[PDB]
Amino acid sequence: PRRRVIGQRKILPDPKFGSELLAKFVNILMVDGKKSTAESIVYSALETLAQRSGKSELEAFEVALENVRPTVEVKSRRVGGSTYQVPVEVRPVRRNALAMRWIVEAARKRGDKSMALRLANELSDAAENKGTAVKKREDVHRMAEANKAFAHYR
Amino acid sequence: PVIKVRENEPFDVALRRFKRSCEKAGVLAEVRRREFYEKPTTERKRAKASAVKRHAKKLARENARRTRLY
Amino acid sequence: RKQVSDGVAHIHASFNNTIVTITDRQGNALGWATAGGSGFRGSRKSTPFAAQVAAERCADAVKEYGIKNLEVMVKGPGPGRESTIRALNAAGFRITNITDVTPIPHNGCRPPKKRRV
RNA sequence: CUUGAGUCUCGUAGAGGGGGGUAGAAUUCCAGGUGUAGCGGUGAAAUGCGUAGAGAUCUGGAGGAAUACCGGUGGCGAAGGCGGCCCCCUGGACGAAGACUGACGCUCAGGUGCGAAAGCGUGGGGAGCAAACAGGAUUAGAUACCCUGGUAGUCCACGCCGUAAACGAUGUCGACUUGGAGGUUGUGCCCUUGAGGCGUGGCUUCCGGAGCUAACGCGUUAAGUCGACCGCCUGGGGAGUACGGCCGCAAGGUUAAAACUCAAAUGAAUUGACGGGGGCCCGCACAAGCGGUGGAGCAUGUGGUUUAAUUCGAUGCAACGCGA
Ligand SMILES: [Mg+2]
Ligand SMILES: [Mg+2]
Ligand SMILES: [Mg+2]
Ligand SMILES: [Mg+2]
Ligand SMILES: [Mg+2]
Ligand SMILES: [Mg+2]
Ligand SMILES: [Mg+2]
Ligand SMILES: [Mg+2]
Ligand SMILES: [Mg+2]
Ligand SMILES: [Mg+2]
Ligand SMILES: [Mg+2]
Ligand SMILES: [Mg+2]
Ligand SMILES: [Mg+2]
Ligand SMILES: [Mg+2]
Ligand SMILES: [Mg+2]
Ligand SMILES: [Mg+2]
Ligand SMILES: [Mg+2]
Ligand SMILES: [Mg+2]
Ligand SMILES: [Mg+2]
Ligand SMILES: [Mg+2]
Ligand SMILES: [Mg+2]
Ligand SMILES: [Mg+2]
Ligand SMILES: [Mg+2]
Repeated sequence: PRRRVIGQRKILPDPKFGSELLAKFVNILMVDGKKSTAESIVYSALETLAQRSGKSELEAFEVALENVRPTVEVKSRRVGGSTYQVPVEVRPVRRNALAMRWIVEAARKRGDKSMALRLANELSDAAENKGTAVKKREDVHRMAEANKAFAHYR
Repeated sequence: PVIKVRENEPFDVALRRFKRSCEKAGVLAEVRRREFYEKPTTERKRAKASAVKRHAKKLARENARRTRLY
Repeated sequence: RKQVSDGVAHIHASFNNTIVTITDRQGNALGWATAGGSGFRGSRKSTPFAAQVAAERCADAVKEYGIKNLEVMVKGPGPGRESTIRALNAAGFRITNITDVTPIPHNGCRPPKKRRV
């Protein structure tokens, strides 16, 4: 907005693991205000992922996030009448949010049957670093590299 | 704008001196002005405008800006 | 194959392009590089970053000659004019002298006509 | 007769004019060295140039044009105009003290001369730039703007032309009328005690009083108060055109109408609105996001077509599940 530095809104942590990040993921996943359903799906996915990959639900989830967060995105600065795609360093809250968003979209795309199954598969893929959300991040980075000449001349 | 880096002079410092020397010389300005042919009339007109604006601004600041702004 | 230790870096920095040319102190060129050959075209090759990577490329090219000291002669009005020298220093030469050799006439030949844009 | 006008003496500053030398920087080209795939250009490209070795870089050479910094609302000139340094020829302005002539003055129709740039003739010269022209883009088109080239011309000699927003849009000469701040160039005194204090001339920039003006503004360099002489105007268009004359190699210049036609055309300022003006600011205006519509079936309203009738109204946002 023009004249607003509004206060960030309060998100409660999810009951199973007490995690704010996990709560945010659930919110992003949710559709039509159906939170209960979203949390069930997220928990199912986490449980399967933990069983498949290892340590905990939260550690596995974190690993996936680490492989899908973007360091740099691009904006379109339009000053000389034409638009320069400029790179820009993506701040941490955005990095988590964007990564989560990408993961959920990839999961939605994916061909497995249950949503939980798709989510688990996608997360595992992210952890390995051979999935589609990861591909998306790679594409974003590639664009930033291409437009690196317009990095610190905005 | 010749510069020679003295003994124990940092590189950044050397760069700073070089830039300052160039600015003082006025090389970039000269090149930019000599990029295209300014007509003599254009040069005269620009000079006149610069003189008028400078004089007017100075008068306004010193004499006109001697009042209570608030 | 030869070694010289001390070169001159001629940074021709026009508005469109940056040419870097390392030479022996006498005038004979060792290696060169441009933002164009460095992989930038148009809006991208007329930038400081392009000049920097051109400089890096030039340094790499003349690595065979083992050049340690280097004096830089900057020419023209350019987006680099600084990036190139910074890059060269980073690439790791001792910058000894930095000289501007932009050719100003003493009211000589007529320039081309003014662009109407 | 000496107060206007001029002469002589001594200095002063000046891109004033004419002629002839010369210097350095830079562009172009040529030859050679080094060296390798790009250069150039643009909003982005392409034409163009480059592996037949370009661009870059160093050396040498050729040649033409123009004189960075100094450089200034600085200076000089009647105006046009004049810009590196040196010499030769040469015009004017200004100050100082005197001396001299003794109204010799001001203006000027015809006339005469000078008169940017472009243009013309003849002979040179030709680097850069660049009408015309060519190709590439852009575009609906693009006989333009932009890009790459490029010939007259720009330069020199000597002739012509004779015009410009040739403008201060302000004819020349003279006198008189409150001020302030500068620039430049003389000169008198003050110890120049220092770059400095007080005068007195010339040219010059800005601001401003009275007065003037339609207003804008001008304001001791008047657009104020006056005197002499000249030039010019009499509604917009037709028209600075036609015809005639004169001048010109030509392009054209100069002098300069009439019919016909309209009731306006203009100047300055005011209030709005508008601007691909400028500054500041807001709004789900964009941005960041989430979900739709536009595809499908159906509901409903509208346009249309059909009908005997398809009642009438709403119909850019701000009509179209609206009156209903
Ligand atoms: Mg050009
Ligand atoms: Mg003189
Ligand atoms: Mg004079
Ligand atoms: Mg006459
Ligand atoms: Mg001429
Ligand atoms: Mg001729
Ligand atoms: Mg000829
Ligand atoms: Mg040309
Ligand atoms: Mg052209
Ligand atoms: Mg006339
Ligand atoms: Mg004039
Ligand atoms: Mg007139
Ligand atoms: Mg007269
Ligand atoms: Mg005034
Ligand atoms: Mg009439
Ligand atoms: Mg006529
Ligand atoms: Mg006639
Ligand atoms: Mg949006
Ligand atoms: Mg539909
Ligand atoms: Mg339809
Ligand atoms: Mg409708
Ligand atoms: Mg109806
Ligand atoms: Mg109706």
